[PDB]
Amino acid sequence: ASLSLAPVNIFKAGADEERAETARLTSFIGAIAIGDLVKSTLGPKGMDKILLSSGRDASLMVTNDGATILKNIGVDNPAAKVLVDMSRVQDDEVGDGTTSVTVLAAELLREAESLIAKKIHPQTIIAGWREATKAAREALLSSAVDHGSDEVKFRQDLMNIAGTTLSSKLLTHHKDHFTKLAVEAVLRLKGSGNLEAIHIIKKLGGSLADSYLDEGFLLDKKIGVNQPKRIENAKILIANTGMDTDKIKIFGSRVRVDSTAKVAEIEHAEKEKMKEKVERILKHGINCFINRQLIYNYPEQLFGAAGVMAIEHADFAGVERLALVTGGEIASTFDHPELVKLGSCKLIEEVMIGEDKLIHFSGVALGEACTIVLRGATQQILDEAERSLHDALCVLAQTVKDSRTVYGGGCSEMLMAHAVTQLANRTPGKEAVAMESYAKALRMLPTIIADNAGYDSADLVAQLRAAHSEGNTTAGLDMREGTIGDMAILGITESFQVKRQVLLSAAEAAEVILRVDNIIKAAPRK
Amino acid sequence: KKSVAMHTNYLSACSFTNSDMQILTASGDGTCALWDVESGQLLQSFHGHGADVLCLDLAPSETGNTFVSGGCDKKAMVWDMRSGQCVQAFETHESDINSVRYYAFASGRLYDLRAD
Amino acid sequence: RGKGAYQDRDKPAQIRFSNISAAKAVADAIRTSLGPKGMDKMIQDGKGDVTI
Amino acid sequence: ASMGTLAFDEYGRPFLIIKDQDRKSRLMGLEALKSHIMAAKAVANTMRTSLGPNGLDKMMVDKDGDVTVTNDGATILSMMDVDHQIAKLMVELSKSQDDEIGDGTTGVVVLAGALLEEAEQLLDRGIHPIRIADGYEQAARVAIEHLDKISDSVLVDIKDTEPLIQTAKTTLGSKVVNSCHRQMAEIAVNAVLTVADMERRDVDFELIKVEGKVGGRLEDTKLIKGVIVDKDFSHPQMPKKVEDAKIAILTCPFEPPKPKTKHKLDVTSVEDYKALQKYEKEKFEEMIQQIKETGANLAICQWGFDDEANHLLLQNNLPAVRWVGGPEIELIAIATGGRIVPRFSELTAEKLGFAGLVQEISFGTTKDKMLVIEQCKNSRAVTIFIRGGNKMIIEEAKRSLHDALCVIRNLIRDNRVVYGGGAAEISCALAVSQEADKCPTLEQYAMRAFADALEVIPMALSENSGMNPIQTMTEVRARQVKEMNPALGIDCLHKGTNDMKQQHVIETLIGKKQQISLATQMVRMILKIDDIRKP
Ligand SMILES: Nc1ncnc2c1ncn2[C@@H]1O[C@H](COP(=O)(O)OP(=O)(O)O)[C@@H](O)[C@H]1O
Ligand SMILES: Nc1ncnc2c1ncn2[C@@H]1O[C@H](COP(=O)(O)OP(=O)(O)O)[C@@H](O)[C@H]1O
Ligand SMILES: [Mg+2]
Ligand SMILES: [Mg+2]
Repeated sequence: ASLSLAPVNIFKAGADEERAETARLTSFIGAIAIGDLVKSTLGPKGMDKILLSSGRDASLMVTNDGATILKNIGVDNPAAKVLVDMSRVQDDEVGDGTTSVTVLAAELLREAESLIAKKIHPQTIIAGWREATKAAREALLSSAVDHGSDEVKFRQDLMNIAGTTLSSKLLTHHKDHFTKLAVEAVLRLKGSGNLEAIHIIKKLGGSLADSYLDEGFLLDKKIGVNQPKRIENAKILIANTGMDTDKIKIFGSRVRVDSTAKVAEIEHAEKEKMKEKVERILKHGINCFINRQLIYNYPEQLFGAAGVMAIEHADFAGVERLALVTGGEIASTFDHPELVKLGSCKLIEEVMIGEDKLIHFSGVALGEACTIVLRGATQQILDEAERSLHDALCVLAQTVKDSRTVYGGGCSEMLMAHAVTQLANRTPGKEAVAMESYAKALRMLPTIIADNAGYDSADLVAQLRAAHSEGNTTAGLDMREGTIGDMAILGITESFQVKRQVLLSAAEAAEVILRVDNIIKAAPRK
Repeated sequence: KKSVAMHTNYLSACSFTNSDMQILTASGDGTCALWDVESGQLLQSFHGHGADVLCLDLAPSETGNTFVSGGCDKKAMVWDMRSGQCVQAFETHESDINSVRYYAFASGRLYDLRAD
Repeated sequence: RGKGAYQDRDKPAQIRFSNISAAKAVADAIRTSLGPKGMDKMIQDGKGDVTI
Repeated sequence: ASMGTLAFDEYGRPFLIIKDQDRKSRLMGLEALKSHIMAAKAVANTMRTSLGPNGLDKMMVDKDGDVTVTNDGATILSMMDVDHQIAKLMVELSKSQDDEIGDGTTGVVVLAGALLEEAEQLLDRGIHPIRIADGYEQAARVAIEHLDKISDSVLVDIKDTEPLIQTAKTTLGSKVVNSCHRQMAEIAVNAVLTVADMERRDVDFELIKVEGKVGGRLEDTKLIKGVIVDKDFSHPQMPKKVEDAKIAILTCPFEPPKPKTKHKLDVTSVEDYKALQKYEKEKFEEMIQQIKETGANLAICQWGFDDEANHLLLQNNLPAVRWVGGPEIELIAIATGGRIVPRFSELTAEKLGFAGLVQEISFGTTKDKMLVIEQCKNSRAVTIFIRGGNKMIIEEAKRSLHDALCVIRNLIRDNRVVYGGGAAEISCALAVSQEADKCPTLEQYAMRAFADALEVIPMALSENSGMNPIQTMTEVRARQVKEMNPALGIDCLHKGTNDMKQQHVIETLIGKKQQISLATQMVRMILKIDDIRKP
């Protein structure tokens, strides 16, 4: 019999259970619904979504990013939860491919539903899909091209990759400007993978083309009262000290005297200790001083009288970025001035960006930290521009780590699907049908890309398939007019890591979901 | 009185720090916040712990540098002023911890910091 | 040739129309307060605060 | 037949015996046994579809909505919200099998369900359930003796790990990690063998740390002969890689000393304030110099430290990590060969651990960092670092690797194996069948029912693989009878042969014996119960 369809009831009140038919039905419906929802935001002609929060804040946001769309939705279908977690992990591993992996998994699960309807055991489907994934991964790896040796060719590849990444986002209006922006920002990292070293500042007003990459660094903190507002040939000293009612860490200590004169003497001693601390700091021979923590009024006036610009409350990220951009060392003791190196820059001044005043570091020494200013018409536009820059910078950093590139515009999907079809044509049994369905989903990916543009998807996909079977391994969709063309000439390139991750994660999640033949739910708390 | 009232959401708990210089607050979004009584600036906001925090406990032997926060995430996680990081976390609790008492600390399950 | 893509889904058109309708409604609401002959509006919050 | 008794006396006066007797239920006699058998049958039939290489998964959702896709029977039943007491007994039986062995948590439930299903039709013919339990015990003893007879021994040497690898592969064949099957088996075998008391003693799973991080691929899962920590260097500007590191483990925070007793330090003059300030500064400098004097290249603390100590550590070329957990401190001390020092004054050169490489590892576009300690001399602790495309497959890989480690531990405890694929069950059923022919006829029915129940595992394997169960089982049994070969089982993977010896399907004898014993005892209890008194 069955756990639920039995004369005796074996569950608590509210617990449920779905056998093979119901479990497969719910899993497939959830996966297909997620895939259909996240699709149509795919390809250069994809559209955005509005996410309206139902909470008290009622936060509003428009986005083209699949991961953010899947994150901010109330999901009850467990397979939909699997796909959402897949998209989030894909976003964590690489910046792009969040929509593509979800669409691929949904198409694979739809083909699995068709195969199950054709009376094929899911284990056979899983084995065929494993073989197809192996073949497709081998083909994609064999198709990869590396240009990490030549610097000009590598820069061209980076430009093409950034353009392809930004082509589907709202930044496609100024794709060229934003591609230059992202490429310069990533190249300024000097090989480090620290994306936190690139700070994005969103200031309302102005056009989206007014966004720029500052040649130095911008800090959103304030200067003291009497301290100078402009320093030339600055000698930066980055610190992480107290500078705020600095107390001895002996927390069991107390002042116990028999007269207020002694209390006044102890207070003067504390002030003298702070003055000696400031004098030790000044003995480094500095023009500027950035402290991570607060700076109280007495050290503030000491710095002002010394003619030293002191910036307070620059958080951990702030002091780290200043250390990266100026070369200074984050210090906490000042008894050895000769053992601490000082940051340097040509000029520090205050600049106006909209209606706010920011501190500008110009002519920096190292510059391995960037500040990107985003100007937009609305808050939603600023948020989407920030997300698009995050995607572009992540993909560019991944390409810097691994310089292997593959062609986009459906070329890689066509090549992998052609390899899978070749493998399936030489395999007997229903595993051949499973691999054919795998290749069908791989075809469906650029089919959806072309459908989003309103093109004749069937004809374009057939032409691409014919070209790839003939031997034209670089053919791909040309979204400019709606034909097929050489992706190498047209410069649609992608990170090999991104497509490999998309394919592998989609296959893995499809296999994981397909293995389920029963869904059992505990009684909810509500 | 401080009566700062810089808060977008309600305050589950406003625990005055053992050091008579600053206050520790946690909003309804699950993020703790540290305020300086004298200056008034927010020193640092602690991310993570998505569900709203429900209890705040400072270190008992003065040492205004570490504290433990628990809320609806069924979590008992410990912070540090000097780094602004979750130095330690716990998983035993499973239901909306209401109040926490610092001994190790007992929350409602006695945790031990020396052995997790 | 002849017929092109069918465009089976009708939701995007409805969303665009609703967005435009809302924007036009806001513009028409605030049109009366434009120019030297424009006139002020009195807005009363939920808390009871009144602003002209 | 239910609700208890309702008499209200033969004189009309109230007749109250038990508090709230009007709202309490009761089951008496044979119907209670039938209800228990039906509930256990439902549980076993739910479980049996997840048995074997072709077994499918169950997708479990808890009360909070968290989803856990898994194949482990013990995990499924532990996360199953049941109310029937016999179902709870099944859950406890699976947990018991998991605790004692670690593998076979799904076979026990199927075996118990088959035993109770046969006991149902035995009871319908008028046999006392105690006699059925006694016959089941006798048949279980016969089957255990036969298993001991047909068992085979394997070498557990570290120089030749092929039988261990095959056993781990057989254990992992039913899990989602069968794509990385051989690598998973290799890392499980190496992890168990690296940390194990060689003289056939226990294997301490506390020294095997299983850590999982999202991203990467399953093939990126690797065995690290050291410790993986979820921390990083305290100061952002210290080097991310240290080679030939002389490791200093400390549990004293790099702070001025603090007495435990209630203490007050009185400052009564300016000179006292100056002396206290100098004492603080000299304490910091002295502790840093004491750490440096031992020649250490890397220092690990447990309770964190403050800005002055951090900058002194950076200034003296001493990479350091803070707030390392207690178990992680123990693992680092064990692996690096260094002791744990409670204070700086006791820190000497001989207490320093050694590691060939200490590195900070990035994980893509995630800002998260992890410390890696490896290339030790004779590290007695290992870490299994699991990568995957989502958290769910990571948890499944965690429990699958735990199953493999438990199986290799069982091999460490006892080195006798029995060939699986239903061959063991078929041979045990045959032995019980021959034994029953000599028994007096009254216990013959119980013994034959036990044999039929034992024959359910090959039927479940055949039915999960798409083969016809009865025909395949009959053919395999006939082949086993004709040619004396207890290694013939079900060809679940369609490899072309029915002999599990060449197919290298290997199961620990201890696991099968525990399965049979636990199933027999649970069935005996369930048969012995004849009343239910739920409120
Ligand atoms: N200029 C272009 N020409 C053709 N195809 C493109 C172009 N730019 C992007 N694409 C395709 O659009 C697909 C979707 O990318 P996108 O929507 O930006 O996010 P994701 O990669 O997360 O789906 C990619 O697989 C890529 O092949
Ligand atoms: N390659 C194989 N061929 C035939 N049978 C197998 C094979 N691998 C595993 N089995 C069988 O599948 C059964 C179920 O094993 P598994 O699902 O891994 O754990 P459990 O015993 O807890 O269900 C085992 O009894 C074993 O004999
Ligand atoms: Mg993209
Ligand atoms: Mg097993």
